[PDB]
Amino acid sequence: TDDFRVLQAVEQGSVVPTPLIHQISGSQSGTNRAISDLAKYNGIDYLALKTMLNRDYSVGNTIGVGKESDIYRVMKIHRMHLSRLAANKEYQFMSMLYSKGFKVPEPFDNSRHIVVMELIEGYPMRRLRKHKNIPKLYSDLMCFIVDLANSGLIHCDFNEFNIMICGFVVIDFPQCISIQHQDADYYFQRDVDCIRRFFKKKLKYEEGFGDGYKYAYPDFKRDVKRTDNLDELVQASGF
RNA sequence: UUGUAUUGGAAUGAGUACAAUGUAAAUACCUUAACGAGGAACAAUUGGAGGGCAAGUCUGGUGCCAGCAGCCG
RNA sequence: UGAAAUUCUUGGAUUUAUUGAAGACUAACUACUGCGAAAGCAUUUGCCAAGGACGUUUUCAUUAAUCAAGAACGAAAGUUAG
RNA sequence: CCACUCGGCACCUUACGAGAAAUCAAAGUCUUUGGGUUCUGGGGGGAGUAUGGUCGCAAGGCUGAAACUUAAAGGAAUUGACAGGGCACCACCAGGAGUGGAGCCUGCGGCUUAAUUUGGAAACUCACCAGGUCCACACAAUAAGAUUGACAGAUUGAGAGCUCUUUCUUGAUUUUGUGGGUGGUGGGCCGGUUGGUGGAGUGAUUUGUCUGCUUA
RNA sequence: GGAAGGAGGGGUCCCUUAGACGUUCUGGGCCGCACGCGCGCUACACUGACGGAGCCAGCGAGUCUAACCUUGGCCGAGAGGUCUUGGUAAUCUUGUGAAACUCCGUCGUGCUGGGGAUAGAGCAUUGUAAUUAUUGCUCUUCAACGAGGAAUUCCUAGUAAGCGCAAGUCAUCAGCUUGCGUUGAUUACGUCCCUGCCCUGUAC
RNA sequence: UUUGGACAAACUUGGUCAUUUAGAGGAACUAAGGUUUCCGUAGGUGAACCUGCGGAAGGAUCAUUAAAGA
Repeated sequence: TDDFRVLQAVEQGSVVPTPLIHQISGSQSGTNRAISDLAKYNGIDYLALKTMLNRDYSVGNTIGVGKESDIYRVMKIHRMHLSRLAANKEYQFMSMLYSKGFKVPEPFDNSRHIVVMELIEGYPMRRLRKHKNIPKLYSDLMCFIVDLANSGLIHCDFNEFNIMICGFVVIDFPQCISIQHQDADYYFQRDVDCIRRFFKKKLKYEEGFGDGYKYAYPDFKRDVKRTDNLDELVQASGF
């Protein structure tokens, strides 16, 4: 792949004149083997896959498609330059959280705006109706929010569209913000209120929280103690 | 009176040769009896046809390779 | 200083006043002005010797031009001794 | 202060002239080529390097190559690619109705399958799948009977006087082998923009097409 | 001031030929579905559902070539059937007596009398043929859904949105496309913040 | 055969310079980011990029200034 890898590595030397293909790249055979493979937005995609193909053993199958990224043991690919930046932020952000006790999918690798992660077994929370032990489950979703607030971060949309099924795992973190943000409490109470609505409406439910614990549910000025300042490792928002 | 293709008589030395001439003796030249043209097989080559620099938008092959190219290519 | 730190200071820093010492430099006036072979030369007064231009009804009478060899001077930095 | 004159540092005007041009009182009086005299260059690198000499306390100065390598390196002057200001509900602002969440209809991708054709489908449409019938020219043999048409009935998963039981009708319109294929065969016609004459320049360029004030 | 200080018209010489880039019949598929993306229809109820009564449009299209659009009488719970009739159409169907809507009652906030998917039994209509089921009617069955995250579409006046009708295709078959009318708001009358387009130093 | 003399080929042993060749043995040795731009001199960094003193443009000039009859 060295005839292709160098063909990409020379691309940083900057349009592109025809002579760049003759003297910018490195000869007999080399000036022909590029065509022998080359004969069989897009190129920075269709060929740029080659890095993983070498460094990474099944091509798998299609699974999902989205407005800004596409999804195919699971691989994630972003959508000419900035796409490589976004992928790097995501990879290190996830990696960081997983090194703590947080229940998020394990990252395995990242290259050239491509990321690879563990594939979750479960099913989406939004269609759960019959879990055998809802009282403990309520408690443990509440405690999860407290942990993040301790470490310094607030999820923006911690709700049933991004939890999968303590057996739950959290599958994405769009537009997270730091605990220092001026609106931190306003978003915090939304997450608590959103999770209360679900357990009341569908499950009828209404040290820990809820029944059997001496405090009903968390509150922003309680149990938040600036433990770890992970919001400085990734400058999420609000310095 | 000028071109393009079926047909007919004429002319001649390359070569061979009696002789004489030539020469110290010879060979050859000059002269000459006999012989010696119809794919007149008694068959002209050496370099070129992008430009410099006279002369091909012809037809088949090949794969930046084999090669061409004083220089630009 | 863009921001700041090292530093100096209640035995008084920075700032104010009256005096003194040392070494260097010569503002404004100063310009489409001057002098010198070039490098270069700017406070006052004195001494020493030189120079161009101008004026000339003075003197000599070709004594001249350019120049290998050879010779004097030559910013700043640099070398040796006080 | 006014007029004149010699010498000097400069300036403005002028071009018989000069030059590749920028420009030039000399960079003029040069193919119409000769006033006197000193020094230096001969495409770009290697290289102000190596070596010898000479000067200096030293740092260094002066003099000064070749092997080899390369098609350009260089001068002057023209034209001109890839911040502002304007516009729009396929942009926003103020808002309305929403879509995205549920059930179902429908289009595309993927999966599956013998096929799920290709990119207002029950037959036909139809292009897809399984299984059945039926159908040139040029040489050698053949015929007055080469061949053509037709009642009633019949054969398969899918059938008919182009097959078959029975047997009439008709006449050279043609039949069986063997030799290259030629073609109702594949790969002729449509759907904001410039010059003339004049001016400048050796040219490529330039003016016209503008300093200022208006409009989509 | 004033009806109005407008809206629209790049494409079409070579090779190969016996049943050869064929003819035709029966049956199947195009409708299969763990899933991904997108345009839609119906709802989550009281500004409502159900029952009775009131009662109003505009743009189309229709047979002799034969059988199109159908009034009126009779039968049937209904879908539907049957005997006649007008129109080659500003003339007849047709005042297309459309729906939302208005008035008087029942229901009482309970996945309820909201919502009607999935499914069983039976009766009809088109067609040569309805099985994997065109469509219609009757009784029974009674699912999700308690106003919807990140994202994202259209829109400045008889306009958005609500409601229905006609035509197209068409033996039958619409939740589709185009047009028409009925009821009829809120919020700007601006800007370059976001998205996007356009115009006016240097040999690069 | 022999004395002396002039002419004078050439020989031997040391020194020195140059060259040919066998030939060690080794070193080899080679191949396969700046942002004004510069000159001389001295110092510094692995490294263009840094610092002291003197010099050049081969670097893009807006605006304003005196006026005469006893």
